[PDB]
Amino acid sequence: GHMGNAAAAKKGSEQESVKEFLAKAKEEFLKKWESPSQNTAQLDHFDRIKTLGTGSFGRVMLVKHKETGNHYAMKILDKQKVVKLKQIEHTLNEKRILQAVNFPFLVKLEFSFKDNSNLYMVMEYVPGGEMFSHLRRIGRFSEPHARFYAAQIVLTFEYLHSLDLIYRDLKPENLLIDQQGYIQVTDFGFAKRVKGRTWTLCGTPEYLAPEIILSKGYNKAVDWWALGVLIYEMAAGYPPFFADQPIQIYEKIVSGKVRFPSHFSSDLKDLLRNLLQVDLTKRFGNLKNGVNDIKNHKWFATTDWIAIYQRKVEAPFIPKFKGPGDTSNFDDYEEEEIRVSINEKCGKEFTEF
Amino acid sequence: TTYADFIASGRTGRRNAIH
Ligand SMILES: N[C@@H]1CCN(Cc2cccc(-c3ccc4c(O)nccc4c3)c2)C1
Ligand SMILES: [Cl-]
Repeated sequence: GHMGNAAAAKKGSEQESVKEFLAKAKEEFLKKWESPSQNTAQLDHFDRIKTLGTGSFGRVMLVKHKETGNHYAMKILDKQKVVKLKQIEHTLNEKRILQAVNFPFLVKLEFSFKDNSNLYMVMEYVPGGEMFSHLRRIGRFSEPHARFYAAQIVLTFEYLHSLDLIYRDLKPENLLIDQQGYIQVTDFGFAKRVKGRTWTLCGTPEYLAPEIILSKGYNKAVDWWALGVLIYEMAAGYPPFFADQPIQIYEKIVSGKVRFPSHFSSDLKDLLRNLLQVDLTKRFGNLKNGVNDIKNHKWFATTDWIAIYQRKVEAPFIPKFKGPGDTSNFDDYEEEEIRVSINEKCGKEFTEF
Repeated sequence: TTYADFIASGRTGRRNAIH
């Protein structure tokens, strides 16, 4: 067989230990999911420094907590805009997930609160910036560098899926790099509790699984497809399926054809053909062996999964960092004042926040 | 080349979700 006795025993034991970890983690998650945290700070506790990113509902700002001097990333959402854009459930769900999960590669929610106008989620500040920026700048990541990041996503999805959470928005734009060079997954706006199937068309065109495009009921396997897209894009510098317009991207995704750069190793191409598998009965992460088909693949043979989890592996890349409030790994955005109104705008809708 | 085709797509910047 592929393993002698010692290696087979060690692998079996490791896999049973994962099961034991996940059972405890699910019990802890369910306690917090049923009793969420609320109203742990207020706006005048922080100085607002600089906008780090923007979205349709609001912005993320670097803030400094006055009493402690600690920096955080504050997501500000305008309640009226959230309602106008039909995002009430997603916004409440994102906060509920963030306060209930706990994993070393998932960004932590440190405080949350609301006022007349806005919702506020104060998260750890992740100072290395977006993987997207580093990838476009460097061009591509070497296979060991891509693998280091991929391993963190594998573990994070193994965790989330054990909780029956599907993530649904993996892409470099949503992965931040911390001061030690490890990933922080951000943005749970599309994540959903799904033990069976779900049907919403959501995600980003290049990262959509075929079954989403084809309007089928789908499951956690869409995240394993997206991992394939991510690994490909990290290692190539461009994603496997692209075109001028989304419809042409979708035709390529559903085709069952994918082409690889000549510098991809055979092990990498094998992994990617098994992740980017249109046929759900054949896609890695969706078979009887579950996540183990991925973790035990030859491309990951050098990966020490526990060492990655414990953050004891030396990162391939440490972002530039001048000090606690350095924002040099984020872009510059036009700044706009935050206006709190005498509207209790949309109080009923956001009672649970 | 494939890279040139990627540049030609115009989708080299940050990509929005469908929402
Ligand atoms: N899913 C879309 C991708 C971009 N995202 C909004 C955005 C754009 C750019 C940067 C950030 C950002 C920046 C810093 C953060 C940080 O330091 N911690 C948590 C979340 C953060 C989020 C947020 C929403
Ligand atoms: Cl069904």
